[PDB]
Formats: sequence, structure tokens, C-alpha cells
Amino acid sequence: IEAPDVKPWLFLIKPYEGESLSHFLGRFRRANHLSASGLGTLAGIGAIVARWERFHFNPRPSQQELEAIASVVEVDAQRLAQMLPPAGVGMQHEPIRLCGACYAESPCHRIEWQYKSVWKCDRHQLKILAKCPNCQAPFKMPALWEDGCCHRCRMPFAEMAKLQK
Amino acid sequence: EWLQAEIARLKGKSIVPLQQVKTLHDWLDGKRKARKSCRVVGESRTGKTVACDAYRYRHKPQQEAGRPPTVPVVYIRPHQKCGPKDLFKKITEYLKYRVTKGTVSDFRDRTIEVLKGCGVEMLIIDEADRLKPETFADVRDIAEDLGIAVVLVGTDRLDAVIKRDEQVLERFRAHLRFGKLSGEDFKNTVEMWEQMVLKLPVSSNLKSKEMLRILTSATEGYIGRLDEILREAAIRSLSRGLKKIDKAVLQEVAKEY
Amino acid sequence: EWLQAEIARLKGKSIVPLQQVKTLHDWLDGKRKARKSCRVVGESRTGKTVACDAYRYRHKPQQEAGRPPTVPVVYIRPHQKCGPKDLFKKITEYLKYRVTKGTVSDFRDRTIEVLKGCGVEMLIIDEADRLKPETFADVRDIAEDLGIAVVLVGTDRLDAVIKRDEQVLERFRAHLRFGKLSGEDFKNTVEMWEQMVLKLPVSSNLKSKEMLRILTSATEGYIGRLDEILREAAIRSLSRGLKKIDKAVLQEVAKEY
Amino acid sequence: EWLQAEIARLKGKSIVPLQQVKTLHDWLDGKRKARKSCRVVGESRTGKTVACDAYRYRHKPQQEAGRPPTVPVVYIRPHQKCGPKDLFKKITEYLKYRVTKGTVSDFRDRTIEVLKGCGVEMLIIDEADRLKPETFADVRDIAEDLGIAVVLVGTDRLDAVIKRDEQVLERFRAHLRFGKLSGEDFKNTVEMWEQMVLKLPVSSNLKSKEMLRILTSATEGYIGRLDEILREAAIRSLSRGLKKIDKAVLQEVAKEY
Amino acid sequence: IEVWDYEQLREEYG
Amino acid sequence: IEVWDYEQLREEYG
Ligand SMILES: Nc1ncnc2c1ncn2[C@@H]1O[C@H](COP(=O)(O)OP(=O)(O)OP(=O)(O)O)[C@@H](O)[C@H]1O
Ligand SMILES: Nc1ncnc2c1ncn2[C@@H]1O[C@H](COP(=O)(O)OP(=O)(O)OP(=O)(O)O)[C@@H](O)[C@H]1O
Ligand SMILES: Nc1ncnc2c1ncn2[C@@H]1O[C@H](COP(=O)(O)OP(=O)(O)OP(=O)(O)O)[C@@H](O)[C@H]1O
Ligand SMILES: [Mg+2]
Ligand SMILES: [Mg+2]
Repeated sequence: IEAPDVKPWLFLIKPYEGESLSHFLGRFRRANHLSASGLGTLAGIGAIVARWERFHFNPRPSQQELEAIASVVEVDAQRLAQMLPPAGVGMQHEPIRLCGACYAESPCHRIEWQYKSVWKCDRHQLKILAKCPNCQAPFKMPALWEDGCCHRCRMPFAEMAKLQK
Repeated sequence: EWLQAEIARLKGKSIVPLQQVKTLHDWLDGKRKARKSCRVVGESRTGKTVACDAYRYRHKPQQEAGRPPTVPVVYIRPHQKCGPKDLFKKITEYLKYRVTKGTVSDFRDRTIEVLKGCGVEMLIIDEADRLKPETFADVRDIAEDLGIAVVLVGTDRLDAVIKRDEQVLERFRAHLRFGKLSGEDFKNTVEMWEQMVLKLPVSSNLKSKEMLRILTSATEGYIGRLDEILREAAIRSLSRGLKKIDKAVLQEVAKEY
Repeated sequence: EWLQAEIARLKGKSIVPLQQVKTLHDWLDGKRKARKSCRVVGESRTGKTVACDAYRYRHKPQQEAGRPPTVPVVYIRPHQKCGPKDLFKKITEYLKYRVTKGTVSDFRDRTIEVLKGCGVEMLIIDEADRLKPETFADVRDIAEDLGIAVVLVGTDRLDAVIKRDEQVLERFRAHLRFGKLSGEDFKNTVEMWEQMVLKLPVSSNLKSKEMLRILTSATEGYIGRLDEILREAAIRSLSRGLKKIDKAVLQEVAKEY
Repeated sequence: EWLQAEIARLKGKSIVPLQQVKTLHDWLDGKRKARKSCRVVGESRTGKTVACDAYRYRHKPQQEAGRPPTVPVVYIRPHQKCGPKDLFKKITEYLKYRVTKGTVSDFRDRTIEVLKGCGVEMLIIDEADRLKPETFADVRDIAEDLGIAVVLVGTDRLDAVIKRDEQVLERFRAHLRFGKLSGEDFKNTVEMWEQMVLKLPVSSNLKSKEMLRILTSATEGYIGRLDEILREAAIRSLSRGLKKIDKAVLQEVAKEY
Repeated sequence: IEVWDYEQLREEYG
Repeated sequence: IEVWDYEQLREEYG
């Protein structure tokens, strides 16, 4: 029989302050090698989670998919709740904005950048990117980011911060 | 009822230290630190599987509240005609990791992620010859990619399978063999079994020449047969209200084998 | 603890510029500039994988401030029964870009884009006989489409696979073979290994006639065995507090092989 | 211990240049350059097998950095009821290639490839009469297709087998015959063996009439018996503290044959 | 002669 | 004359 005094488990990650949901779930899927359907399956909440990765949130199933999923990612309902805009505010969609100046501190994405009113970073004092400055492509969901490398134009991403502001 | 308590005991299982077992434990340890793969061979009733259990238990897995465990030794047993998917699945389950549907390459990527991080030093594969010939590609891959010693355990047929492929023969060339009981060793065993396993109030005094003749012919040196036979003899004997094992009841049991 | 520090070292790996290795590196270079495909053959313990790896590392990927890395040499190893999708996926990962989800034609189109632009001159495929017979269509395709030399590395079986298809045999007709150690070459190796790998305080002095007999019988010319054997002998020897490898401990190890 | 050193020496084997041996070496060389097949015949204790090895060893395989060994002479000895696959398998192993699973046509096509490229000039088959009758088709085929001389070595029974087939008898019609020792040749040999092989301090004067009668009757001119007998006689004799071979101790040994 | 550690090459990798 | 040890010839072989 299998080994004694253990329980079922998976690999856990820690959120960063301000971290967005789509981003967080992506890290999780990568750390544990699985599909969104897979997450939804371990979870028992259906296929619904895949559009979360591209920011579509009709609901806040706070006591349903969201109270439930804490048990898989080991993060509580409230910390998780904080990974989405408060009811009624924010709600930007198509361009994905980024301040690479913060990447020197931590690769991440900060969800505040996707509230409709934003165009500047106050913490680093500057114009937020809404498009890549070199190849002039829009960016892919935070959810699908790899190693802090640009496919369109490889650089350190962080290396880009001297320019544009 | 006193008698029922005793019958339930005899019906069960236990581990008795023996020389064969000690030898293996020290040999494997050498191999574990040296990180070298090897195989263990011997006849099917020598008690190879049990020595391997006794070993596993001497190294308690450790666990903290949050991060993943440290599991120095992993022991698995394959199913007949084991494929590449079946091997990864069993490795992943033995560590109580949650996983479901995916393709072979996906179980492979996952197997290397759970084997890493989690301290694993040795993998032991029982019934080793149930592996399909292609799976050895995955067994070698792990052994060479990760600092993990792989031990193959089996009967003489295992070597007949291995010699069919030079790539495998060479990684697993070193070996240890289990043997049978004989002479003074069979006699001392019998005596240990009486004091350490049977324990009847009446004292049997088995080592007697006329009794070892019965057992020797009946068991032919296999520890497997020796155990079954003396246990069937104490249980039958007690059910009949006797306080010891005599010559005739032992012969009555041995005759059925 | 001084002893622990040393055991950990001995348990590790290193690359020694042997005579066999020097030749391959020059041969491949010829092939690289000439842009021609070829194959390398030899027995499984001759150290083919290591000679080929050592080569890869002598040509570090280069990087400018703007464009993608230039990567002259790509080294990959397939899984067993490798399919057409599996080959592209590994080439794409090797070059640090990952595309996920699509069909076979999509992996192919993407493989040609990363192989282009990024300078690639040579592709090395280890254990080439893990390839499924149809995948060679994709290996030839790349070799003919892009000015990339493809090298197939493997055992005698590789040629049994290749000779079953004229289309492949002809692109990959040229070959180099690895051999075994012998005569003066086996002796010179032994001596190098003592000074370059073991490094005990007290010279064990193995090239001595009496000791080489033990090693020759034990190793039969495979560099693989020679390395395992001398390392297992220094580790066992130190664990017992000895300052050198002697005759009896070497025989104690060799007996197990 | 001085005596132990000496016993170990006598217990071993050596090759002494003799007229029979030199004759063959020159004869084969003629045949080697001429590229012609032939056979060697003679009685079972004339030392045919040994002369053939003595020959093989005078022509060491050569080796460059890349390509296979150049191997002017190949020497093989078949197993009983040797079939067509058994002959190719041994030729292939001899040249250090690994044989893998396939059918008869594959061993044949592969044998001709390794016989090519690798310079091969002569093939020597010992105990030729272990060959199954059909295999001679493959032996003739090689001899005619490739410029390779084939030499068949054996006893008078070989010719009884060969005369069953005209096709073979005729390719291998030329022969050299080994004979027995006599007269001055037997006497000179005995003396050589005393000074060159035995070397006891005393000098036993075997060439004396009183001793040659013992040896002549004991050995009947076969070099095989002569060697066995004098070695058994010096070893027994030393164990008893004597430094020469006398009349009674030699008769003590001879009586056992 | 230069001899290399096996993991070193990885530590110094491009 | 030179006489050879049989195991030596073996050891010196290609
Ligand atoms: N150390 C031990 N203590 C007690 N019983 C033992 C011991 N070793 C072996 N046995 C006996 O052997 C049996 C276990 O099977 P055993 O190891 O003899 O065969 P096996 O090698 O597992 O068979 P196979 O190799 O074919 O799977 C038990 O019933 C037990 O009584
Ligand atoms: N230059 C070298 N220095 C030290 N060890 C070497 C060297 N070359 C080969 N080896 C030995 O070979 C082993 C590495 O595998 P190897 O070089 O045999 O690859 P391979 O021959 O391709 O194996 P296979 O063909 O079975 O896949 C190491 O354990 C090492 O001891
Ligand atoms: N030149 C030699 N030097 C030393 N010993 C020799 C020599 N020639 C023959 N012998 C003796 O004869 C034996 C070798 O017999 P060998 O097998 O060569 O003859 P054979 O006719 O091939 O025998 P068979 O026909 O049984 O194969 C050895 O044991 C050896 O003692
Ligand atoms: Mg078992
Ligand atoms: Mg290899």
C-alpha cells in the first residue's frame, strides 16, 4: 500500500500584493502542469474557469466557485476576492496595460492597471504602456505569460524599463 | 474467549529479522549513497518482497504544514504488461499527489516534477519483469536524468528479459542474490519461529531431529513454506484443544502439501 | 566534516578530454561548415552522449542588444516511440519559445520559423532510434529545406532502422564510429583517471601490472565501467578510513560486476 | 615460497617455435597473398589449433582515429550443428559489431558489409566439421565473391564429410598435413622441452636412451602427450623435493596413460 | 590540461 | 630462442 502519514497535496504558490486573478491562476496552472479544464475538474466547478483567464466575469460566485476553489489553491475566499475589481468599478477589457518599471521588484502584473480610468503609473511616475514600444504589438493575457520574455521582440522585459515614460 | 484471540493472532502477519534481510539492508544502503542502480534476484519464495517492505519502513517520510514531503525511498509494484503510462501513474499515486486525465507525455513531465523537489533517492520496482520492453526507456531515463538509484527486484526470468537489451543490461549490471535455507540456518530459523512467532503455552521443542526431518522434506528450504506450514499446524492443533504441536498433527498438515 | 565533503565530490561527474573525444569534435566541425548531415555509431558504453554534450558547450549561444539569440548548435533527446509532434515540440522548447495548442501542421510551421532567423547550423539527435519510422520524413525535410546539418547518434540498431528506407540511408550515408579502450590506450586512461578524477592523498599506483589485470577483466575496455569501478573503489575505501585504493578492496568491488 | 612460484609456472601454457609451426606460417602466407582457400589436416593431438593462434597473433589488427579496425586475419570456432546464422553471427562478433534481431538474409547482407571496408584477407575455420552441410554454400559464396582466402582446419573425419560434396571438395582441394614426431625430431624436441620449458636445476638428461624409451612408448610422437607428460612429471616431482626427473617417477606418471 | 566539472558548464551557460 | 607465454600473447592483442 502507499506511504503512511501523508495527505493529498499539490504545489502551492503565494500571491503578491495587488496580484490579478488571471495572473495568479496562470502561475498555479504552470506550477502544477495542468489545463484549466483540469483545474475545473479537480474543483468540480465546470469549464467556467477558462474565460477567467481572459478577464470575463459576469458573476462573483462568492460562495460557489470562489469559496470552493480556496481548497485547491490554498488561498482563502477573501484574499481571492481581492484579486478582482469591487462590484461596480474598474472593468477594462482589450488593451493590457503594463508598467515594466515595477518588474525590477517582482515579475507580476498589478490589477489596478485594468480599471477604465488609468493611463499613468503614479508609483514610478509615468505613461503606462498599452502596447509594446518596439514591435508595436498588443500584449497577451497575463495568464499566458512565460518567463518575462517577449516573443515578438525578446528582451529582458525588465530591460525595457529605461525607455518609455 | 481466550482461544479465539489466539487464532486471530496466528492468522496474521509479522516480520522476523533474519540474516538474509540484514544483508540486503546494508547492501542497499551502500547503493543509496553511492547513487548506483542495481538489481536483486532470487527464487520466488525467498521473501524478497518482505525484506523490501522492512527496508522502506526504516525511513519515515517527513512533513511540514505547507510544503511538499521528503520521501527518500519509493516502492512500487507493476501490473502485468505494464506500459509507460502505468509506471508514471503508480509513482505519482505513491506519493499521494492528485492527478487525472492527460496524455503519456503529460504524465512524464509530471513524474519528473514530483520526483524533483521532493527528496527522492531510491526507486524500487517489484515484480520487475512485468515491465513491457519499451518501458525500460523510461526507467533508464529517470535513472540517468535524476540522482536516483533504481533497484529492480525479481526471479531468474528477470535476467532473461534484461539480456535481450544491451542498453539495460549495462545500467543494471550489479546484482545481489537471495538464497535458500539450509543446515544450521534452517535449524536456527525453525527455533526462532517457535519462540518469536508461534508462542504456544505448551512448549514444542521442534529442533528435535525427528521433527526437522519432517519439516525439511516438507519445506525444501523455502522460508515461505516453512511459515505456512507451522502456522497451519498451530491453528489446526489449537482448534482441537491441544497445548502443543506433536509429530502426528504436523505430518497430517505436511501431507496436504 | 572533511570526509563528507569528499564523498559528495566523488559521487559527481566530470569531463576528461580523452583521445576519443578529440576526434569527434574535429570531425563534426568539418561537417558543420560543409553543412552536411551524418551519423555517429558505437556501443552503448563508449561515451557518445558525453562527447556530443561536451561539444555543444564549446559554442555558447550569442546575444546582441536587439534580435533573438543566435544558436549555432541544438542538442535534443527524444522519448520512446517519438512521434512527429514530439520532435517539433522539443526543438521549439529547446529554443526557449513555447507554443501551446494547435495541430501537427502548426507545430511544423512554427519550427521552421524559430529555426530560421535564429542562426542554427547543426541539429544533434541522441538515441535516434527512438524515432518512429515516419518521423524521418520531418527530419529529412528540415535537413533539405534549411542549411542545417543533422547528426544522428546511436547504437548498431540505428543502422538496422535506417537500412529499411532508402530515402534516409542516402541523406545520412557518412558516419563515424566510436571504439573501445585497449592496449596502451587503456593503460594511459587508467593513469589519467587516477590523477585527474580520484585524487587521493596517497598514490594508489594502479598502472602497475598486478592491478591492471584486475581492471581489464572487470571493465573489458568500456570507459563506462572503468569510471564506475574506480569511483566505487575510492568511495568504499574512504568510508572505512583508508588513505588509498589497494588490491583487496578493488577485488571486493570488481567481484560484484 | 619458491616452490609455489614454480608450481604456478608449470601449471600454465606457452608456445614453442617448432618446425611444424614455422612450416605452416610460411604456407599460409603464400596462400594469403595469392588469395587462395585451402585446408589443414592432421591427427587430433598434433597441435593444429595452437599453430593457427600463433599465426593470428603475428598480425595485429590496425586502428585509425575513425573507421573500423583493419583485420587481415579472422579466426573463428563454430559450435555443434552450426547453422547459417551461427556462422555469420560469430564473424560479425569477431569484428566487434553487435548482432541484432532480423532474418537470414539480413545476417548475410550485414556480414558481407563488415567483411568489406574492413580489410579482411583470410578466414580460418577451426573444427570445420561442426558445420551443417548447407552452410558450406555460404562459405564458398564468400570465398568466391570477396578476395578472401578461407582455410578449413580439421581431423581425417573432415575429409570424410567433404567427400560427400563435389562442390566443396574442389574449392578446398589443396592441403597441408601435420604429422607425428620421430627419430631425431622427437629426440631434439624432448631436449628443447627440457631446456626451454621445464628448467629444473638438476638437468634430467631425457635424451638418454633409458628415458627416451619411456617417453616414446608413453607419447607415440604426439606433441600433446609429450607436453602433458613432462609437465605432470616435473610438477609431481617437485612436490616431493626432487630437482630432476628420474626413471621411476616418469614411469609412475606414464603408467597412468 | 583543462578538465571540466559537469555542473559548472551549466552554471556558466548562455 | 624466444618462447612465448600464452597469456601474454593474449594481453598484448589488438
Ligand atoms: N522476514 C520475514 N519474517 C516473516 N515472514 C517472512 C519473512 N520473509 C519472508 N517471510 C514469509 O514469506 C511470505 C512473503 O512472501 P515471500 O517474500 O516469501 O515471497 P516473494 O519473494 O514475495 O514472492 P514473489 O517474489 O514471487 O512475489 C510471508 O507469508 C512470510 O511468512
Ligand atoms: N570524457 C569522459 N570522462 C569521464 N567519463 C566519461 C567520459 N566519456 C564517457 N564517460 C562515462 O560514460 C558515462 C556517460 O554515458 P556515456 O558516455 O556512455 O553515453 P552513451 O555511450 O551515449 O550511453 P548510451 O549509448 O548507452 O546512451 C558516464 O558515467 C561516464 O563515466
Ligand atoms: N608449439 C607448442 N607449444 C607448446 N605446446 C604445444 C605446441 N603445440 C602443441 N602443444 C600441445 O598440444 C595441445 C594443443 O592441442 P591442439 O588443440 O592445438 O591440437 P589439435 O590437433 O587442434 O587438437 P583438436 O584436434 O582436439 O582440436 C596443448 O595442450 C599443448 O600442450
Ligand atoms: Mg516477491
Ligand atoms: Mg547516450
